[PDB]
Amino acid sequence: LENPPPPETSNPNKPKRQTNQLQYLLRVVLKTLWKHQFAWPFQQPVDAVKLNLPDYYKIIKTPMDMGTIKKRLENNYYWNAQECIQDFNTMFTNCYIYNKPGDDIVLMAEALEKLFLQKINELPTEE
Ligand SMILES: CCS(=O)(=O)Nc1cc(-c2cc(NC3CNC3)c(=O)n(C)c2)cc2c1ccn2C(C)(c1ccccn1)c1ccccn1
Repeated sequence: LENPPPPETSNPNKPKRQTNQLQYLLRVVLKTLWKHQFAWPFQQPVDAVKLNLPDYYKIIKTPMDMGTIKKRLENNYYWNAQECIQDFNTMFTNCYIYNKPGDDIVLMAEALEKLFLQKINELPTEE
């Protein structure tokens, strides 16, 4: 099986804006998670061919990763903050679906998710 192409990250047919909350999501939320010790397996799409994980894309049909999220924020792909938050949540839930509870990768995702939820509790004021 091939890897699928990565998720779309730039679409000039989508309207674009900068907002307080989107700026925060890139400069605080993504930045804080990206520098974490456990961020590295989540910084790009799961490379199922390289890892010899042939069944990954047989069950994960909405892949997501922080590299994709970063590029979506840099290319003004999201209009609403919640679209970006939803992508982070998809990334965590995919990990909790494919991997057994308590596995190393799940514990890594759970550490990142705890920090993510703290930072989302400090989302700044909307325009
Ligand atoms: C940067 C993205 S990458 O694909 O290029 N690199 C990687 C992504 C994922 C990965 C695996 C998932 N699942 C696997 C772990 N057992 C089933 C999963 O869900 N995610 C989100 C990520 C794991 C990766 C790598 C590169 C090496 N690792 C190993 C050392 C790893 C890291 C952390 C925890 C467990 N194992 C590894 C080696 C061999 C096979 C699978 N993993």
